[PDB]
Amino acid sequence: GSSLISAVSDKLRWRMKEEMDRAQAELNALKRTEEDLKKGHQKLEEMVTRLDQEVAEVDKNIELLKKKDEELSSALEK
Amino acid sequence: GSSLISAVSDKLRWRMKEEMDRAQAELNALKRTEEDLKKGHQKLEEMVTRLDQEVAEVDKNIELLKKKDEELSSALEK
Amino acid sequence: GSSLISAVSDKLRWRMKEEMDRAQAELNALKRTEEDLKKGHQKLEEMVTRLDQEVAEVDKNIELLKKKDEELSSALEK
Amino acid sequence: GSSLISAVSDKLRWRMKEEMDRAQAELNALKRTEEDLKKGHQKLEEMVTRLDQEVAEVDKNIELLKKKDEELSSALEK
Ligand SMILES: [Cl-]
Ligand SMILES: [Cl-]
Ligand SMILES: [Cl-]
Ligand SMILES: [Cl-]
Ligand SMILES: [Cl-]
Ligand SMILES: [Cl-]
Repeated sequence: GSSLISAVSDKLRWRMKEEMDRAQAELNALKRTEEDLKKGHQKLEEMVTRLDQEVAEVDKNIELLKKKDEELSSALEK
Repeated sequence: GSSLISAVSDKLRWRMKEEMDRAQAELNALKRTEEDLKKGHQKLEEMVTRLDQEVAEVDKNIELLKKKDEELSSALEK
Repeated sequence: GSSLISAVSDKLRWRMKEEMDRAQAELNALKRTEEDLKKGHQKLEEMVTRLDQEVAEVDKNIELLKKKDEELSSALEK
Repeated sequence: GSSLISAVSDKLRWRMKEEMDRAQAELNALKRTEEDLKKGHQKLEEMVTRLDQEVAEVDKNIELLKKKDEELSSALEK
């Protein structure tokens, strides 16, 4: 006649399902957060590569202008 | 002149300042993303603890009702 | 004449490349951290899906055994 | 009596505890991953601040050496 074990066991099964649903929603939101992290890191990496190349380009520009000045200096009285 | 080396060098310094501002804005957005990540993990950990306790509680309920039934059975004719 | 502006400007250009190199190494390490994060979330999502299905399976098992008991009860004297 | 409903229900309660233990281990590993992520972002933010200050410092050196040159040019024949 007593259904206390069954009632308590049924409630827990119901709560287990509720928790699995909430965990899925949390995990779906975490997938969008992981996409934001990737995008953010990608933009930063693009910025870093670009600037590293821009520093090298300026180094070469000045090296070319110096070489040009050495060519000019050879025409001076010495 | 000639101001070519100086112009190229000034341009790079300018570009670097502009890029440091954009990197800071990307890093500010990434700190909010870190916060969403921590929060998500915390919610999942809370869910885990809660369910672990809920299972243990039902196991205890079951052991208590079983013990109670053994005491009830001691009143039966044997 | 005096080369103080050029020395200071050369030093900064050198530091800019040093920093771009270190930022790249930090970003490469962050790519492996984003991979560990995806993997962790995937394992959790797999666990959540599996358990959600396991709860539904038990619910159906119980439902079938309850239906079987109704059929058994129909054979009792009434 | 038949104990099939109870065996199936007991098995689910058992599996849930086992899975909660594995989820906790995954979440503990994800806490270290979140720490590596924070650390990486802080190092990048420190790099950004440092370089921004280094560029500003060179800009000020340049302006000071230019002011100094204006003062010494005032001593030239005009
Ligand atoms: Cl009865
Ligand atoms: Cl259960
Ligand atoms: Cl420079
Ligand atoms: Cl007894
Ligand atoms: Cl009937
Ligand atoms: Cl003057």
